[PDB]
Amino acid sequence: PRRRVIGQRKILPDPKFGSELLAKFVNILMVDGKKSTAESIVYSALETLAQRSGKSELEAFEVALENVRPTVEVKSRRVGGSTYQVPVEVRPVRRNALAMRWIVEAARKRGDKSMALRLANELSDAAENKGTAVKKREDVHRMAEANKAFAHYR
Amino acid sequence: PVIKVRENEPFDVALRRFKRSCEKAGVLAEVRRREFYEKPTTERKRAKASAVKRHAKKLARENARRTRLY
Amino acid sequence: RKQVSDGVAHIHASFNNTIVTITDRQGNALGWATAGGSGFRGSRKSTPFAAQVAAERCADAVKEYGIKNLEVMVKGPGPGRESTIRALNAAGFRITNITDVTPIPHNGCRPPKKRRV
RNA sequence: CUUGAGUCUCGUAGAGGGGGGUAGAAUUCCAGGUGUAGCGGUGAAAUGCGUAGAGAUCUGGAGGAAUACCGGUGGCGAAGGCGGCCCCCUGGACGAAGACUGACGCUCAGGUGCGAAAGCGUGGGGAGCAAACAGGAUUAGAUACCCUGGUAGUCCACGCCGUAAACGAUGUCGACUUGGAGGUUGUGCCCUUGAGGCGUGGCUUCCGGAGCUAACGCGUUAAGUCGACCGCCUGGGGAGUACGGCCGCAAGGUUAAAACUCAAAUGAAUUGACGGGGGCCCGCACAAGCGGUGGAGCAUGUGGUUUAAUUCGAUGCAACGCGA
Ligand SMILES: [Mg+2]
Ligand SMILES: [Mg+2]
Ligand SMILES: [Mg+2]
Ligand SMILES: [Mg+2]
Ligand SMILES: [Mg+2]
Ligand SMILES: [Mg+2]
Ligand SMILES: [Mg+2]
Ligand SMILES: [Mg+2]
Ligand SMILES: [Mg+2]
Ligand SMILES: [Mg+2]
Ligand SMILES: [Mg+2]
Ligand SMILES: [Mg+2]
Ligand SMILES: [Mg+2]
Ligand SMILES: [Mg+2]
Ligand SMILES: [Mg+2]
Ligand SMILES: [Mg+2]
Ligand SMILES: [Mg+2]
Ligand SMILES: [Mg+2]
Ligand SMILES: [Mg+2]
Ligand SMILES: [Mg+2]
Ligand SMILES: [Mg+2]
Ligand SMILES: [Mg+2]
Ligand SMILES: [Mg+2]
Repeated sequence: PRRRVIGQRKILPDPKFGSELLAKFVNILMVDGKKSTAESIVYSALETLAQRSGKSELEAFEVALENVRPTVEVKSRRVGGSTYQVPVEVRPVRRNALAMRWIVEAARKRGDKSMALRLANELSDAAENKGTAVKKREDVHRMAEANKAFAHYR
Repeated sequence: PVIKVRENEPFDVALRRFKRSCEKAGVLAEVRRREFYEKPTTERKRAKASAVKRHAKKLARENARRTRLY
Repeated sequence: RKQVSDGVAHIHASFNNTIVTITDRQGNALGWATAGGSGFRGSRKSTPFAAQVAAERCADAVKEYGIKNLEVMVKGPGPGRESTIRALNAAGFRITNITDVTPIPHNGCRPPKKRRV
């Protein structure tokens, strides 16, 4: 907005693991205000992922996030009448949010049957670093590299 | 704008001196002005405008800006 | 194959392009590089970053000659004019002298006509 | 007769004019060295140039044009105009003290001369730039703007032309009328005690009083108060055109109408609105996001077509599940 530095809104942590990040993921996943359903799906996915990959639900989830967060995105600065795609360093809250968003979209795309199954598969893929959300991040980075000449001349 | 880096002079410092020397010389300005042919009339007109604006601004600041702004 | 230790870096920095040319102190060129050959075209090759990577490329090219000291002669009005020298220093030469050799006439030949844009 | 006008003496500053030398920087080209795939250009490209070795870089050479910094609302000139340094020829302005002539003055129709740039003739010269022209883009088109080239011309000699927003849009000469701040160039005194204090001339920039003006503004360099002489105007268009004359190699210049036609055309300022003006600011205006519509079936309203009738109204946002 023009004249607003509004206060960030309060998100409660999810009951199973007490995690704010996990709560945010659930919110992003949710559709039509159906939170209960979203949390069930997220928990199912986490449980399967933990069983498949290892340590905990939260550690596995974190690993996936680490492989899908973007360091740099691009904006379109339009000053000389034409638009320069400029790179820009993506701040941490955005990095988590964007990564989560990408993961959920990839999961939605994916061909497995249950949503939980798709989510688990996608997360595992992210952890390995051979999935589609990861591909998306790679594409974003590639664009930033291409437009690196317009990095610190905005 | 010749510069020679003295003994124990940092590189950044050397760069700073070089830039300052160039600015003082006025090389970039000269090149930019000599990029295209300014007509003599254009040069005269620009000079006149610069003189008028400078004089007017100075008068306004010193004499006109001697009042209570608030 | 030869070694010289001390070169001159001629940074021709026009508005469109940056040419870097390392030479022996006498005038004979060792290696060169441009933002164009460095992989930038148009809006991208007329930038400081392009000049920097051109400089890096030039340094790499003349690595065979083992050049340690280097004096830089900057020419023209350019987006680099600084990036190139910074890059060269980073690439790791001792910058000894930095000289501007932009050719100003003493009211000589007529320039081309003014662009109407 | 000496107060206007001029002469002589001594200095002063000046891109004033004419002629002839010369210097350095830079562009172009040529030859050679080094060296390798790009250069150039643009909003982005392409034409163009480059592996037949370009661009870059160093050396040498050729040649033409123009004189960075100094450089200034600085200076000089009647105006046009004049810009590196040196010499030769040469015009004017200004100050100082005197001396001299003794109204010799001001203006000027015809006339005469000078008169940017472009243009013309003849002979040179030709680097850069660049009408015309060519190709590439852009575009609906693009006989333009932009890009790459490029010939007259720009330069020199000597002739012509004779015009410009040739403008201060302000004819020349003279006198008189409150001020302030500068620039430049003389000169008198003050110890120049220092770059400095007080005068007195010339040219010059800005601001401003009275007065003037339609207003804008001008304001001791008047657009104020006056005197002499000249030039010019009499509604917009037709028209600075036609015809005639004169001048010109030509392009054209100069002098300069009439019919016909309209009731306006203009100047300055005011209030709005508008601007691909400028500054500041807001709004789900964009941005960041989430979900739709536009595809499908159906509901409903509208346009249309059909009908005997398809009642009438709403119909850019701000009509179209609206009156209903
Ligand atoms: Mg050009
Ligand atoms: Mg003189
Ligand atoms: Mg004079
Ligand atoms: Mg006459
Ligand atoms: Mg001429
Ligand atoms: Mg001729
Ligand atoms: Mg000829
Ligand atoms: Mg040309
Ligand atoms: Mg052209
Ligand atoms: Mg006339
Ligand atoms: Mg004039
Ligand atoms: Mg007139
Ligand atoms: Mg007269
Ligand atoms: Mg005034
Ligand atoms: Mg009439
Ligand atoms: Mg006529
Ligand atoms: Mg006639
Ligand atoms: Mg949006
Ligand atoms: Mg539909
Ligand atoms: Mg339809
Ligand atoms: Mg409708
Ligand atoms: Mg109806
Ligand atoms: Mg109706």
